[PDB]
Amino acid sequence: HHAADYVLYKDATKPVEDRVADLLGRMTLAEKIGQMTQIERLVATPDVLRDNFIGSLLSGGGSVPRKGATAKEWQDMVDGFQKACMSTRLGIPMIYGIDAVHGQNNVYGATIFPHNVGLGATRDPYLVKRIGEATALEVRATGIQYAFAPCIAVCRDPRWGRCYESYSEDRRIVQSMTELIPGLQGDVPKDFTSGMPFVAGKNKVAACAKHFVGDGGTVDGINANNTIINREGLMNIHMPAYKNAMDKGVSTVMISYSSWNGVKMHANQDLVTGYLKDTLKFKGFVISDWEGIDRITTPAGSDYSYSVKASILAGLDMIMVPNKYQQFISILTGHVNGGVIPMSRIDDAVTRILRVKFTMGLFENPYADPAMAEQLGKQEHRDLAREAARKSLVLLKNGKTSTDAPLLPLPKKAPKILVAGSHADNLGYQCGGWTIEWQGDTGRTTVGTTILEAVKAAVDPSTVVVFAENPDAEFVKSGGFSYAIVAVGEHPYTETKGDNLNLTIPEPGLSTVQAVCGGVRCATVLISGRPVVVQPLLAASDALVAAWLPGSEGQGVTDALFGDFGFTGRLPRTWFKSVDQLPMNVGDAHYDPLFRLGYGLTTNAT
Ligand SMILES: *[C@@H]1O[C@H](CO)[C@@H](O)[C@H](O)[C@H]1NC(C)=O
Ligand SMILES: *[C@@H]1O[C@H](CO)[C@@H](O)[C@H](O)[C@H]1NC(C)=O
Ligand SMILES: *[C@@H]1O[C@H](CO)[C@@H](O)[C@H](O)[C@H]1NC(C)=O
Ligand SMILES: OC[C@H]1O[C@@H](O)[C@H](F)[C@@H](O)[C@@H]1O
Repeated sequence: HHAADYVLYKDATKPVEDRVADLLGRMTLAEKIGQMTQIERLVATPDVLRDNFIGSLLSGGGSVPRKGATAKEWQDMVDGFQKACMSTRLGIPMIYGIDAVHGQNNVYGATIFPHNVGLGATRDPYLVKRIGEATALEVRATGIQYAFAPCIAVCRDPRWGRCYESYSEDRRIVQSMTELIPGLQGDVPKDFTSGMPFVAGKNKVAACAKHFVGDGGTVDGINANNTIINREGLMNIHMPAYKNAMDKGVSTVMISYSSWNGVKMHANQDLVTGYLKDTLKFKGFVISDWEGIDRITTPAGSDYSYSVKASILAGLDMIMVPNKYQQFISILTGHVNGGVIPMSRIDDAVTRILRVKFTMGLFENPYADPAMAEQLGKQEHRDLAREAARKSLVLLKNGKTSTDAPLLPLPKKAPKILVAGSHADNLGYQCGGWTIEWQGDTGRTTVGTTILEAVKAAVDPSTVVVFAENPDAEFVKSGGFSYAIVAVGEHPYTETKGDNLNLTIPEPGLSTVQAVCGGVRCATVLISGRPVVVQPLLAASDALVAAWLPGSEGQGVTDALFGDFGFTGRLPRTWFKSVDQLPMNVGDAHYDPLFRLGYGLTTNAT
């Protein structure tokens, strides 16, 4: 279809499948394995991208061009890498991925949304769609086309360090929140065939259902460990949301570090090829996790040859190396040249990768749009995160006896109030992990509103707001306070660092609650990624709110404290009485919760 130097794969009017086949039929082995290789920006250069025909780049947690970088600095970095890839013989654009898992969260000034557990408390899949939408805009603001989200793990033990990344211990809630997918990628058209990848265009991003499969089912919640459960329970608990994801066109699927009955997911052909691809009819690409093929062996990385063989034969398409690309490429080349991995396997991987790239428009818009930069941190997105933060809150107690005046909602006018605790004025703590750094961080790490700031923005001008982080009991009794808001809880964590067998909050936490509440009527705001031992905090407190990890918009918290909106959130997980009970889920026989799944007190707006 027309000029003398026409190449069908470069013709935007042709069907994706015809373009895929046209390009694939031209490619060398090197160009093919290149597509299959994803590297960290930290190791990427223009020569490395060109010479190794690299298919993808990522930023892992905290992998940024510099601290504080602007949206434009990110666009320019990504476009630099693209320009190198576009200069190869075939000019195949790279796809750049990132963990945008509660907003565009590695980026300074990005809207930071509540983490997933809190979103589950909302029971509002439309709200989660809208968060998808806004996250896609903020990702494309930085020139990035691919988000490693949603995590559709079904966390079955809150001792897991990634429990906050699971919407619920109930798979039906997880299923309902796969609406993140069409928010990120766009709605699929009415005809659509379940399992096909989809992205609407340059203002949307490819998504990633992760981590396949049973990541939330591991023994004692140990991260990346073994999930022991028969097929029927794998398929009833851990798998269903993957089928919802196929029905909504999710473009990619990332594999878990975890094992199922002792078989590493990254080496599981039966599940990745037999089930995901051949039964669910998934046609997008399957990506490993970070050195996930290295971790097939024990010790990790002790037979990289076998890691390559086992993963690629299992059905993985794209490998998140992410650093030792030269070794990956050489090993896989040798396996193909030796007949150990057939060309049909390579060609299937490359067909899928290319399918997603063409489908999403990447050959038509390889470069960033500078007019999108101003989407970062936009107020309309902050307003959405604020609504989500408010909706996520679960009111656990609102009075010590059933005859007390309900403490919440608090009045905005009072002569003097106290805001206290390690989490009252600490933006990093209220965002949790995967915020600016991989592990998150402490303090004013990004743009946002702390609980303290939100208080001061909410109250009547005559109300004097005193902050003390850790006041003693005399300070409070002498202070002339009408009431106090005290916020305490978990520190940021991510992945295996967050695995915790005791689930007791760090001190001082309880001691400040006790000191404050012993002097004046108090509302305690508990910031956590999961249920934690709570009976001592409850016994001290007039009211207590589970606020989860509500993100940058701390005014969502005070919107409910001061009665601008009623409390509506409901527990999306079981609250245990003791960690010796665990695992314990809505359903077992020994089901003896402190608060059952679905519990939450309400208030009315004033
Ligand atoms: C689970 O963790 C244990 C104890 O740390 C370790 O020895 C074992 O290899 C892990 N198993 C898997 C399958 O990851
Ligand atoms: C419980 O576990 C955590 C994290 O693994 C540890 O840091 C903490 O000190 C423990 N708490 C107690 C009271 O032993
Ligand atoms: C809130 O409004 C509901 C719905 O009408 C009402 O029945 C409930 O008891 C109210 N509670 C308070 C404290 O106003
Ligand atoms: O374990 C080290 C690395 O692990 C990944 O899961 C993160 F995304 C990285 O940025 C991090 O530094």
